[PDB]
Amino acid sequence: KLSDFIGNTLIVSLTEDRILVGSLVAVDAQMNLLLDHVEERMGSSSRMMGLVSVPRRSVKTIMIDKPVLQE
Amino acid sequence: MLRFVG
Amino acid sequence: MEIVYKPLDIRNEEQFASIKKLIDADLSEPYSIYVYRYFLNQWPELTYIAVDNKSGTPNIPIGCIVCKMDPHRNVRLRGYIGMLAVESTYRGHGIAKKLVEIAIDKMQREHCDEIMLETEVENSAALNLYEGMGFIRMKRMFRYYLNEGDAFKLILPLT
Amino acid sequence: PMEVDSILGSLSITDDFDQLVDVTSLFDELCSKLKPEAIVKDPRFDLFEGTHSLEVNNSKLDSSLIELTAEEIEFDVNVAYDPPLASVAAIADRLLRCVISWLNDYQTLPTTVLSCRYTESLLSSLVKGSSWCTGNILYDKVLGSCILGVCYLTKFVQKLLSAGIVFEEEDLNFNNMGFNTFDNLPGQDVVINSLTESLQILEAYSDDSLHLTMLKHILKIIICLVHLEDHLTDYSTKTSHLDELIENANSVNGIFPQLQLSPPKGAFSTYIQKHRSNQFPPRKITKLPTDYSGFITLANDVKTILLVDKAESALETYQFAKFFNKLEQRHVIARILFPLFFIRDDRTVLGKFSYTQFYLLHVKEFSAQTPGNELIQESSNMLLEWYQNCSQNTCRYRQGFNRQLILWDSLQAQFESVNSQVYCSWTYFMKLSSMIEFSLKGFDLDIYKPFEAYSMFWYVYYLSHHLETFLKDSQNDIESNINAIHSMNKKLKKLKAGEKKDQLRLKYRFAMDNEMEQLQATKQFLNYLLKEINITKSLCLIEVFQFAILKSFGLIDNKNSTPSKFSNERLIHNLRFKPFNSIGVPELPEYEVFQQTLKDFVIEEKGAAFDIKLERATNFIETEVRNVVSSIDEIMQGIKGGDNNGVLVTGTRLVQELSLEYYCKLKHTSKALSVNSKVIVNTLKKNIKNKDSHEYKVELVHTTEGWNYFPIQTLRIKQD
Ligand SMILES: CC(C)(COP(=O)(O)OP(=O)(O)OC[C@H]1O[C@@H](n2cnc3c(N)ncnc32)[C@H](O)[C@@H]1OP(=O)(O)O)[C@@H](O)C(=O)NCCC(=O)NCCS
Ligand SMILES: [Cl-]
Ligand SMILES: [Cl-]
Ligand SMILES: [Cl-]
Ligand SMILES: [Cl-]
Ligand SMILES: [Cl-]
Ligand SMILES: [Cl-]
Repeated sequence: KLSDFIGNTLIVSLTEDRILVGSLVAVDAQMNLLLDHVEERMGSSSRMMGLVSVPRRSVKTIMIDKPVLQE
Repeated sequence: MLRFVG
Repeated sequence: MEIVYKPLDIRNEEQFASIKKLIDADLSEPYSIYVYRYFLNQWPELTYIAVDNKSGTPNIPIGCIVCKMDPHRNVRLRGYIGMLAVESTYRGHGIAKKLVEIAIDKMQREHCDEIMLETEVENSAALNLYEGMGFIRMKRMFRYYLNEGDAFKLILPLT
Repeated sequence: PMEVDSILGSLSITDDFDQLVDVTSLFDELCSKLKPEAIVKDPRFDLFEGTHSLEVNNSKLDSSLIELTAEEIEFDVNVAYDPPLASVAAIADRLLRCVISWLNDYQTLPTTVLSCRYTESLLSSLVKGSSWCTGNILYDKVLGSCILGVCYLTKFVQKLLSAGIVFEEEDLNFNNMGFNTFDNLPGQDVVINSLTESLQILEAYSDDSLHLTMLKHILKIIICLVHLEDHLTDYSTKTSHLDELIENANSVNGIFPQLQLSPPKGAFSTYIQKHRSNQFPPRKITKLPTDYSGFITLANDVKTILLVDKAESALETYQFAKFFNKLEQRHVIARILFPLFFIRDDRTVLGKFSYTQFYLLHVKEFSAQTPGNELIQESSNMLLEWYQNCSQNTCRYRQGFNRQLILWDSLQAQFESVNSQVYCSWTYFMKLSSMIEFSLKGFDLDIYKPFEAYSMFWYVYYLSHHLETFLKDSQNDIESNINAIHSMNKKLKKLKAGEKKDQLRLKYRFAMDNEMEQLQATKQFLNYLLKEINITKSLCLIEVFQFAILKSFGLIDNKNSTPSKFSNERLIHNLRFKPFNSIGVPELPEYEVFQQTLKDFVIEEKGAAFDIKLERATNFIETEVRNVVSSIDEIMQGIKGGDNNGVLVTGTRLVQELSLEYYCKLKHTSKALSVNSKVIVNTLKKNIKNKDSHEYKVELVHTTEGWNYFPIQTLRIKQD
């Protein structure tokens, strides 16, 4: 379910070039995501941001590593 | 007003 | 102007979005969705909105107040007012005062022993509202807010 | 993206993940099904932690969305921007003024010291193991040493905040943005030799413009700033480099008007908040100070801290902690340094006494009685915490007492059960003095509203009476022991040589050598305490009388005048005096005693009978102010004279200027109370006569050059 996804690393693609790598902490009914240990990657650059919440309108793609998905 | 804290 | 006071409807998306946009512009401390999500989803009975029935969009709330309650220490229930905001075009009409009355009345019916909030010492408008209702200052916090202003901790004792 | 690196980087953004699957479609389907109020999260996880979260595409909460000018976006640290002398001097100037903004103005570290691209470049090389080479000596050597010297000062500040002396991100912000230089940062001598080498280059340098002269002082200022760690590592009490810092900062302040400085654009920017790991919302850069007056404030504040080393008695350290941070809030560096300089690593106070011996000196000098106990061990810890609370900011200073009042009370009661009269007495003095100080400090913080002035001023007057009673009894016992020794002297002149006289002369000489000096000193110290506490008692009674006059005319009340629907006046009153509820001696007067005492003060009469009682109350205020002024003048005299004149002992040798300044402001406030009392009377009498009467309100106004523990209850028209 949506429950098992909690605590598992996910990849979130925003509208711009930057991509957020973090662990899903929580999800609400409007699919707003709360991610901890967020790593932001802008092309070649990468940086940490901690606990971040992303609104639904900011999410362009939600990717998960297929092994971790099947795990 | 609640204050934001890291 | 025909101001109507009603509790927050948790399923309504527009009420949620209007509250957040209202609070974000008027309040200086920034809040994410999960700040509002912590208050509204756990204490949906402790948030009230003020709408204008004769307005161009009656559904949109021009004022709101966001509260919570938890046991303080072990033996007392402490109500807490997190956010309060009124549209600039609707200020000076007693709307905020009514929102604070209905919320404190709600928290009192829920057997709160005290009400607590933090406000800027430079925010004379808010101080007059609460202190006029019985709130007193119990603490001054040095540069409590992001704008580097000091804060007063206001407490209203109910029991 | 147009940049080639961003194109090449996007190819390998997710290379560490072998296979990624689009679950955007699956998430939408499940979230639509879920109820609007439901939240999917680990049940053990608390939703309160989500309130500390940043939010993407939120201008207030997103660091990435920060907007940067073209000059700020690149700014390679290796380019030597023209003109080199003017830019290096302007870069080095802004960096120093960024440090003042960080420490003196309590600004954040990322928007001040870390805002400089050079400091980021240097620290990144230190994290690995100068950092930039530009081909120009001014940027490479003269500027490289300036950045190294400032980064060394920040590390020294981290060593201070590591002690937990002051509260983090309130008195001082240290957001290092994950930086850890470990042991890679060079030593003090290496940093100093680098700055010294750069100064020698400038002397040889050909350009003689004013920028060179200012750059020399900037190198000299950093040198004297690096010497700040000498007061902690070696407990240095020498003002040599603190005076050079003042002379160097004085020379630069007269240089700012003659020349205009503008660093290369993009040198100081919010770049670091955008491309470095940052778990905090973006922050603008606050306007930096225009001069170097901060270093003079810092250097003067540290000079004051080192003076506590010169103390020879417990009372001298006691008054130092009572005056060094009372008039205004000291520099955060100096405030941290005092407990670390006072309570040293070797578990000794100033390197002279152990923690228990330092406690015993206070009891001895207060009781005038010669003394591994667990109660003594605990009281000693309590006394050191009391000293450390004095160096907190003006708000935390009051909050520290809120914790002490119940431990002093418990400790005193523990001394009472074992019937230890001397220690119970001294603890009672610290407990009661703190209650008065805690209460009166609320006026300085505008904690109490004008309707609460009577409750607090009369309660302090209630407390001051009990403290004067206690001190007077202590002084009578002290004088009683002195008269006993004086009696042996008279008994010796009427005696003849014999065995019985030899016993008395031996008894008398013992008391004179081991007891009389302390008895006189403690007595004279208690004489000052009695004058100090009657000034408090009088001022409180003046405030109560002023309040009573105001309520007599119907302008104020000891309860909230605005109608409320959720609380009553008794509940509000019990909440105000909640901190004093558990203290047994002196017991908190009941809510009924507060009400009855005020009704006794209020003039219930009208007409000519009112005029007589009103004149009686105003006559007291005017006469008592003059009595207070005379007591302050006598104290100020003893302060100027010293503790060897034979009447007053104040222990203010280390804080002489501050103490006279304090009582001077206390004298200013006293005269203001008398002047205000006359204005209130001439206004209200005329207002009553006029059938059209202004609607007045009372505000607690602070005297600009007075002591705000006793604000002026001032009338003001409401209007609109
Ligand atoms: C404070 C705020 C909500 C006021 O909204 P409002 O509807 O105009 O307030 P009200 O009309 O209900 O005023 C009721 C009482 O509050 C006080 N009050 C409101 N505005 C005031 C002002 N400029 N000055 C002094 N007191 C004021 C008055 O005592 C008033 O009593 P009165 O009616 O007898 O004169 C609005 O200005 C605002 O959004 N401020 C920024 C957010 C904020 O203040 N948050 C407080 C921390 S939770
Ligand atoms: Cl309602
Ligand atoms: Cl003492
Ligand atoms: Cl003494
Ligand atoms: Cl003992
Ligand atoms: Cl004290
Ligand atoms: Cl009341």
